[PDB]
Amino acid sequence: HHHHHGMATGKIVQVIGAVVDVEFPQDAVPRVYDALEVQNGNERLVLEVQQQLGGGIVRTIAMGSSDGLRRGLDVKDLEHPIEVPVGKATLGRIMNVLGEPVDMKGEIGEEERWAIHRAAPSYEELSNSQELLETGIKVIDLMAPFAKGGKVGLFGGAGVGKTVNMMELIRNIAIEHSGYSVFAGVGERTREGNDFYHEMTDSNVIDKVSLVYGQMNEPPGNRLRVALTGLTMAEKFRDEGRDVLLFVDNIYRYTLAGTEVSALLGRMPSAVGYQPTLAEEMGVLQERITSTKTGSITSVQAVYVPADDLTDPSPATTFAHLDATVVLSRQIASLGIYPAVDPLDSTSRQLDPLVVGQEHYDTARGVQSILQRYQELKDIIAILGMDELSEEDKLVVARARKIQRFLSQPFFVAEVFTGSPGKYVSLKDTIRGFKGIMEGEYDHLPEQAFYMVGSIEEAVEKAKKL
Amino acid sequence: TIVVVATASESAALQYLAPYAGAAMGEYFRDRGEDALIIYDDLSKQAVAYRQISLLLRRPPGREAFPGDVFYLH
Amino acid sequence: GVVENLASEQAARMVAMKAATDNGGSLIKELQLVYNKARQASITQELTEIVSGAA
Repeated sequence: HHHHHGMATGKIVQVIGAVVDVEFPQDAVPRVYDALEVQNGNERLVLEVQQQLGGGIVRTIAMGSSDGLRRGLDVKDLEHPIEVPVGKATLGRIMNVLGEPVDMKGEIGEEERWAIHRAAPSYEELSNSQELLETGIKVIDLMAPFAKGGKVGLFGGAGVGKTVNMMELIRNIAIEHSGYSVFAGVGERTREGNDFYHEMTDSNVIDKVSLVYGQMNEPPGNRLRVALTGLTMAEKFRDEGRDVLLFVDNIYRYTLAGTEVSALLGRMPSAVGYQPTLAEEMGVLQERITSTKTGSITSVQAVYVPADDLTDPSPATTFAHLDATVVLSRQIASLGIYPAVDPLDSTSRQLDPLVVGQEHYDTARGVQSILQRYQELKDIIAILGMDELSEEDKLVVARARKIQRFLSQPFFVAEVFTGSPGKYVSLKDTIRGFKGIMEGEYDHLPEQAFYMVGSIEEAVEKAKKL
Repeated sequence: TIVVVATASESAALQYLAPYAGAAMGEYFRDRGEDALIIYDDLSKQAVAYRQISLLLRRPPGREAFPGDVFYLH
Repeated sequence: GVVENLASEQAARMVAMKAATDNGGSLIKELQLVYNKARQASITQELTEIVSGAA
C-alpha cells in the first residue's frame, strides 16, 4: 500500500514461503513503510520491506499471498511510504484492514489520503493536564473517575456485552460530548459479523462508528495490520475538534501474530514464548491514546490476558500499560439487575483516594466501606440464622440491597431496544444521595419500586408515589 | 583386593574408560574358574567424564551435553 | 445438665470445623497460587532446546 511513481525496480530471485526476497533496485532501496507493488500473478501484491539489504534482495514480508508467482516476478518502485485512504469521514460503514470497506461500497468513505503511520506519543502542544471524564452513569462515572482520553482496561466475564456498551455508549457519550466513537477488531469469527452487525440496526451507530475488523481467515500479516486504520483514521477527527474513541477486540491476534511472526522468522527474542517487540508496541501504542489540545484520544483497552499469566507480558503489559480495570462477574447480573459491573475492584487511583474532593472521597469511602462492611452480613450470617440481626444487619442489609439494586440506573441502551427509559444519571444525584440516604436516612424505598430509577433523583418520588 | 586409584585432576581415559581398562586387571579371576567381584562405585563421577570430551569437539548427543555412553557403553 | 457436653462438643466441633475449614487447610490452597508460577519453569524446558532443537 504505497504510491507508485515510476514502476521500475527489477525482477526477483527466491520465493519460498512468505519471505519476499525479490531483487528490486541495486542502490535505490526504499523506506520501511514504502512497499513495492509487485505484479505477482494478476493482482498487485505489495510487500512491506522490514529490513533492507544490499544487492537488491531485501528482507520483505507481504500481507496476503502472491496467488501463484514464479521465481522472477516484476516489482515496482514507490515514492510515498504507507499511502492509504482514510480521514474523519469513515463513520458511516464498516472498514477493512487496508483502508477499504467490508460491507457496502465506497472504501469506508473515501476522503483524505495521507500517511498511514501516525505519531505515537508527543507533548508540547498536547494536553499535559490529564483531565477527568464523565460517562453519565451512577455505576460507571460515580464509582470510577475515568480520565479524558485514556486507555481504561476491562476484565470479568459476561453480563454486560457489546450491545449494552455500544448501545449505551453510542447515545449518551455521543450526545453528552462532541466526538466520534469508532471501533476495531482483530481475531473475530466469520459468523459473528453476520449477527453482531445487526445490532447496528437496533441502536443507530453504524453511521457514527467505523467497524474495522479482520476476522480470522487470513494469516498474521494480513489480519494483524489493522493498526494503521485506527491510528490513521482516528487522528483526523481528534486533531480537528472532535474526540476519537476506538475500541479493540482482543490481544490474541497481536500477541500470537507478533510473537509467532517475530519469533518464527529465524531470530531470538524474549522468553516464556514471548517476543522482544512487546515493550515497543505496548508502550508506544499504550501512550498514544492521550489528551490533546484539539481533542481527547480515547481507546477501549479490551486486551485479553492468557488465563492470568503473571510471568508473561499479559499481566505486566495489561496491568502496567492501562489505567483502571473494571471487572464484571455473574453475581451482579444473575440476580436480575441492569448494570453487571460490580463496585469491588472497579476503580482508579484518583477515584477513592485524597486527590479528588469531598464528593468522590465521601461517596467512595462510604460506598466502599458500606459495601465491604455490609457484604458479609448477608452472606456469612445466612449459615447460622437471623436471630442476632440488630440495627447494623437491618440498616446495612436494607441500605446495601436497596442501594445496590437501585443504583443501577438504565441508560439509552434499552430506550430503542427494550422500551425502558432513564436518560442519563447525573453526578449530583449519585454523589449526593448514595452517601447520606443509603446509610441510615429516609428508609421508605422498597426493592420493587426502587428498580429502574435514575440514580437517586428518581428514587425519591418512587417511595411515596409507588 | 585391588583398587584402581584415580584423583579428580587425572585424565578422562581412566574415569571415562574404567570399564574397558578394568577388565584386563579383573578378568584374571572371573574368566579362569574362580570367584570375582567388580565394585563399580561412584558412577555419576565417571559416566559424565566423557561429557567434557564430547561438548568441546562440537558434538551433541546426550542430555545436558553428554555422549552416547548410556545405550552403547552400558 | 448432660446436654451441655454433647451440645457443646458437637457445636464446638461443627463451628471449629466450619470456621477452621475455610482458614486452616484452605490456606494450603493459597500455595496452589505459587503453582501458577511453576508453569513458568516449563519455559525453562524450552531453553534446553536452544542447545539441541534450536541449536
